[PDB]
Amino acid sequence: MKYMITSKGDEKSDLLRLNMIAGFGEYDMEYDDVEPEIVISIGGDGTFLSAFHQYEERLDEIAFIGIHTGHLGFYADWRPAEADKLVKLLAKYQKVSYPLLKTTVKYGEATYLALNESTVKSSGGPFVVDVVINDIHFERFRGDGLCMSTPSGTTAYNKSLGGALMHPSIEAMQLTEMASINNRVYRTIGSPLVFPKHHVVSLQPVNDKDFQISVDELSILHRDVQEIRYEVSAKKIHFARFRSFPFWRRVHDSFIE
Amino acid sequence: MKYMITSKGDEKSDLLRLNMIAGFGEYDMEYDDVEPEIVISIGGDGTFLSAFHQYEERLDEIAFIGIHTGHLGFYADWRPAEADKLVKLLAKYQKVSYPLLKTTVKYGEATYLALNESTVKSSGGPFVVDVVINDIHFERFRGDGLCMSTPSGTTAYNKSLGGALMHPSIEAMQLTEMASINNRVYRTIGSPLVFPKHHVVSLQPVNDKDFQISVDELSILHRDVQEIRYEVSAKKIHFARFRSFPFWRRVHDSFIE
Amino acid sequence: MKYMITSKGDEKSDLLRLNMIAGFGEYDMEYDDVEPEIVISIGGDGTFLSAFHQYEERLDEIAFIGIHTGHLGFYADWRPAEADKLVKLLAKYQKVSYPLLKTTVKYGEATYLALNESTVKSSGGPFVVDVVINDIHFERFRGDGLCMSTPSGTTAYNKSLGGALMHPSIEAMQLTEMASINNRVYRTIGSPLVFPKHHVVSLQPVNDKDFQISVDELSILHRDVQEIRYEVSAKKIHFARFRSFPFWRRVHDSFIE
Amino acid sequence: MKYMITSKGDEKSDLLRLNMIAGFGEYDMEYDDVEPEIVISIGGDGTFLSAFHQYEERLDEIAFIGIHTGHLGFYADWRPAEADKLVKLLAKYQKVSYPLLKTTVKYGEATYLALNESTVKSSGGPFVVDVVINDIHFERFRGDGLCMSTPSGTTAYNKSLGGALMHPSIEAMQLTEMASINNRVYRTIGSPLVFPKHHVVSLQPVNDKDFQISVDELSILHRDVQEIRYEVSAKKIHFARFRSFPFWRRVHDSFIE
Ligand SMILES: NC[C@H]1O[C@@H](n2cnc3c(N)ncnc32)[C@H](O)[C@@H]1O
Ligand SMILES: NC[C@H]1O[C@@H](n2cnc3c(N)ncnc32)[C@H](O)[C@@H]1O
Ligand SMILES: NC[C@H]1O[C@@H](n2cnc3c(N)ncnc32)[C@H](O)[C@@H]1O
Ligand SMILES: NC[C@H]1O[C@@H](n2cnc3c(N)ncnc32)[C@H](O)[C@@H]1O
Repeated sequence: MKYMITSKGDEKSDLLRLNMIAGFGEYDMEYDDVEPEIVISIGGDGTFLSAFHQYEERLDEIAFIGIHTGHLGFYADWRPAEADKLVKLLAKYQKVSYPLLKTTVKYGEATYLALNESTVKSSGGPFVVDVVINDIHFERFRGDGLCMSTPSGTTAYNKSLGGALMHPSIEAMQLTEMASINNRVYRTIGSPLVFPKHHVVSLQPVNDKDFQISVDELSILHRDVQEIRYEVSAKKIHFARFRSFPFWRRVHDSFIE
Repeated sequence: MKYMITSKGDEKSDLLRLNMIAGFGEYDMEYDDVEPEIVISIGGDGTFLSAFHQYEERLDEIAFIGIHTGHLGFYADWRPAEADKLVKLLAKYQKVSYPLLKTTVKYGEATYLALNESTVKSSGGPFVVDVVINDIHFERFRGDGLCMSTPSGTTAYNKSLGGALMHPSIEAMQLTEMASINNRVYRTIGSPLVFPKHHVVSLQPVNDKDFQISVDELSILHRDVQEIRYEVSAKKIHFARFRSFPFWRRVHDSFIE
Repeated sequence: MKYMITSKGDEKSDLLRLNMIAGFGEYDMEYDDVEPEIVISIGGDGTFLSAFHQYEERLDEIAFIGIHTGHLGFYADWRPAEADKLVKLLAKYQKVSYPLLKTTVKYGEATYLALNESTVKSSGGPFVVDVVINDIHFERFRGDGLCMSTPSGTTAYNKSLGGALMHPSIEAMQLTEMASINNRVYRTIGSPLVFPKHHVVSLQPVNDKDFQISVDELSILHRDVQEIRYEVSAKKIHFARFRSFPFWRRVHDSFIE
Repeated sequence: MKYMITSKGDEKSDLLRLNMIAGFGEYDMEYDDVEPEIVISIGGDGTFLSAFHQYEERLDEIAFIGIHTGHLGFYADWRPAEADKLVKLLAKYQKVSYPLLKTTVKYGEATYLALNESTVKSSGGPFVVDVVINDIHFERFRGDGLCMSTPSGTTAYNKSLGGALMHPSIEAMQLTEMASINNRVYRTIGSPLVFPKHHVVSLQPVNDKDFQISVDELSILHRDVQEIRYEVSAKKIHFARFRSFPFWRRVHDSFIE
């Protein structure tokens, strides 16, 4: 098949990349970074995220696989010394799909896909937005911001905000808070919220209408924002898996020992 | 159909019960607390939980409905003044099903069903158990205890422990911690964990083998425990719904205003 | 004595201000916003903070007092209807002093005073700084930022970050975290830290050297930062108190009912 | 001086004890476990706590020192290999004092001292008590229980409950919550509270009057309880220190690396 390889750009990763290409040359694998079926990322989860966003247009045609030159990542879960074993099995593997988050921003409209999360903060503060779930006004949020995470993203930013870790087989999204003000006056739920497919969470401005919005590593200031809509994407990311590496096992290795 | 009515036992609830029965007498509704198809609970969520456990043997034949004489509950979501409207619609409604938690306790075996959660604490402390997910040892927990919650239960005990609130349409279970010790020596994940169907969480003793185990309001001391197994039950609870009362709307009314 | 009055600037507060001045005219109270002994703030805690910073140069010569035209504040603790009673007692009161936080920023030096807190975030992220206590390297922080709060400030930003509320009679400062990354790799204490007088907390850059630093409402981007030093200030703020309004009672009224 | 030595009771500690005694025999140090001036604990913090409670009657006459045969403790901060160096310096050192917590229990009265904390839970639940600070009703607590920690105790149970770590030079006490219920109905402060000297926190029963009360390792069920009073003790514990081992350095070694 057609394949491409992105690299963290450090000496370690660039040289490992040139080796897999050479090993791939010993097969009928046409390198093609235009319309690849196999996308290999060498570096960290940050490198993988970039690889994902480079090709978010052809997710249903691509099977991703990540190699970590540094510490064990959640997407880059295969060790550098397994490279030669990878180049073989990719030539002759089953696919694993994770849910994605669809974010829509309306002005006075733009959509994005996130593998980890999409967050919202204010350009200077204070940050005030009304939270609306399925058209029902749920709360008015006062604080630093909000984070909407995918299943696979719960181990990332979501985790640092006190959110729960959920298995990627669960088609859902999770909203956590950032330093929410809670008075006898102002009131937020406090707890993280987990939404199923087809549930629409909408954030609506109260005073200011400029927000610092991010999707994964991308962080854009958006002006004249009228609404921000979160919902579990219809599109899914496909991973090529050559071995059994259980999510909970990945969680254990990352956080426990 | 056959129906039965349990009451919190206070003057308010007992008299509301006698009225619905009388109103039910004006129809072809045979009162039968042996094999009822309709189980009505009048009181609070505590009354409802009892009603559920009285008939956990015939869940697939019963449609539950709760009336709250006190404050708005999550299971007892219908106001007392709607009683007469209830007795009518029940005579001629669609069913809503929530996931349940199956708990298994092995000795040197007993199973239970929970509508809210099952917890584990130690009889005198210290509490130490090994946590095993799908046969893989995940962590060794040191602290006060652990809580495994259903979707509908996340608004209860789970919530006070920092757990996330998840929609009851999601077939899953959530594990939270109780005052976990975290040293450079001892290590727990800290974050709540959300498991999908068919995932098995097993708790295994390290030193002591006696534990205070609860399922909902039931709290039993269990001796010579070898293992405690948690997994999303195959059985589901069925609610009779005569109106639209969205879960998130119930959450808003309960915690926000 | 000499006195001055600042106002939130809304119709309510401006008119209450003109009334107290007039009532003050019936006494020997020279209005002087250059070298006042009595500084009265009418509005909210935000108005009070501004009043404090307008005169942070003569704290030992000023006795502050706040009136809240909106909701009960912690510094603006006196109701609008008590204005006439205030103008009287100020003419003929005991002083209450709260500890302040001294922040020092060195380049390749500037000091500030805070009544609530001083925070540090990164200009674009990621935020990485080494935390050094009394010259001993304590940890390397990875996350969104850090907050150092005064005793009276613990009810503010500090509170939303999970920090503890401490009585203002305690000469100390408290450091809380903002979404700290905690891996098997990266490690922070997680818990808030409370330092006594004469303890010096120093934040030192690791990669980037530009930080968004705030003291109370003031938020300045600082470039080429070498060090940020936190320590309990030698200066204290003085309040004029005409009645008994216990801190814990203020906390109760603000957060409980 | 007179001295005594308690041991964890394991082979390691018992043999280290017999060695220090022998080394002490080479000096004019009369072993006396009745009225010792020097109390040495060999084991862990648990052993030290026991040593403290064995002699809580003569705290102002005793200087404690702890040796850890296992992992680094906060009270047992001296390594086993430093034993011979200890026996020398104790013969010819300065004292360090930490604040203690005084707990009073009234019936229809008994006092205790705690080095770490005193907690309150219910015998079967539910746990409901009114919290009263300096005679002012602050809140009505609904949940699992409450914990009142000393400065040195904040690194213990207090820490697992989300409490802040405070320096032992600060004469104060800190109250944290255990799984508190927070509805639109029931309301607790949520945040930990830090009280200075002379502040009295009183817990008063609402329905049940039986509570599981602990002070450090001691856990007693108390019946017919009318009130539980917490306040910073007038008594302090005295440590013999032969080197400089900063509290924050102890915290770093224990939790960071
Ligand atoms: N490389 C981009 C990734 O960095 C993660 N991130 C950003 N801020 C974070 C934070 N404060 N804690 C944990 N993860 C964080 C966040 O998950 C984002 O997708
Ligand atoms: N009536 C029994 C119900 O009481 C709930 N519960 C017990 N302890 C709790 C607690 N500490 N916080 C919130 N909910 C709690 C818990 O959800 C259980 O199912
Ligand atoms: N008027 C300025 C004051 O606003 C407070 N503040 C800022 N962000 C906050 C936040 N996210 N939560 C609670 N308080 C906050 C913070 O205490 C600052 O001193
Ligand atoms: N040896 C007795 C000591 O054990 C500590 N402790 C009890 N439960 C704990 C817990 N759940 N987490 C951390 N520390 C705990 C608590 O500090 C007590 O003083």
